[PDB]
Amino acid sequence: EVQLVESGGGLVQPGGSLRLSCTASGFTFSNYGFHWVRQAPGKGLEWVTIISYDGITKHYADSVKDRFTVSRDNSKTMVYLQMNNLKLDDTAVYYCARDLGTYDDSWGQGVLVTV
Amino acid sequence: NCTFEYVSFKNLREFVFKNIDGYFKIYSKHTPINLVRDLPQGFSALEPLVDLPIGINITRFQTLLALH
Amino acid sequence: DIQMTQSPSALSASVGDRVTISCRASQNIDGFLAWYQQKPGKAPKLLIYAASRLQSGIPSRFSGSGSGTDFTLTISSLQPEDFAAYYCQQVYSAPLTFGGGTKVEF
Amino acid sequence: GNYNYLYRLFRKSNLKPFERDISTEIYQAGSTPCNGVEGFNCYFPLQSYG
Repeated sequence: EVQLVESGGGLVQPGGSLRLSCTASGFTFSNYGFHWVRQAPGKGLEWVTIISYDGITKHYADSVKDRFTVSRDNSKTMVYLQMNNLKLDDTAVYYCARDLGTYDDSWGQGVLVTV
Repeated sequence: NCTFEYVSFKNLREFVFKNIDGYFKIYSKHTPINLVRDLPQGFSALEPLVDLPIGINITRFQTLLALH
Repeated sequence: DIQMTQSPSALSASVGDRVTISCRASQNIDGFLAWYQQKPGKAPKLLIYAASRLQSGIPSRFSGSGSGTDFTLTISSLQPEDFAAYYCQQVYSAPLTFGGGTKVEF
Repeated sequence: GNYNYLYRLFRKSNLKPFERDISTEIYQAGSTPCNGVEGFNCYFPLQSYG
């Protein structure tokens, strides 16, 4: 089974720095690429960023571009979504999903982020 | 990890081992011998029991002998 | 980038009633769409990956249809578990956009 | 890219028909021995298909 858990989400002041953690267990974390998604209340989902399996190559959404950074550690089997210059609009429940859009896709339970 | 599983001197059993196009062929015949010291001279033809598509090249073989 | 919206409004069909949602891409994403099912307070579950082929661990009733821009999902019979907000994401581009969503209610 | 698919970029000899090579040993293209580690003129045999 593939298990994904999220942590590091809490109420933050506007303009604060908040960093999330994407737990990985039951699969080879290093082999698979990882994506980050957020769900705003009473809205559709919004993909935030993507990191490659090695972590060398990363892309970001237009809204969070130059504000949100994504990092990962292969040894720790965790993907970190650093968030900076946070706004009231940014408030969402952040879901970390691995291999989005494919058979391999799995979805984490998520941790609420409030600003 | 086993591709094939099989659930089922006075004896001589003869085997021909060959690997061709990733297929291993075993020809098995079962003929009783009379002389204990060595097989008496005779002519036999071995009929293939089964063909296995192992694909692995074989460069060496070894035997297994039960010890009391 | 590509933008994903769901055309149908919230449908309050009862249990055992067939329902069909439509997802439309802004520009051609070929067969790169992923249908999801998110229960409130729950992780989204990917119903169908790409088109036609159902995802493993998803009930047979859910179906994947639609080529090119147009994509469609049909549920043969409704159930209490089925009611949720469904969302579709383009996978063709490097940035990913998610569907607006359609609420399913009893 | 899909790391799920890899092709054998470098092999010492051409494979015979219906023969499978799954070996991951480092390819000694260079005269110098690879020694089981990455080095100049030494490349991993499998090149992940992009």
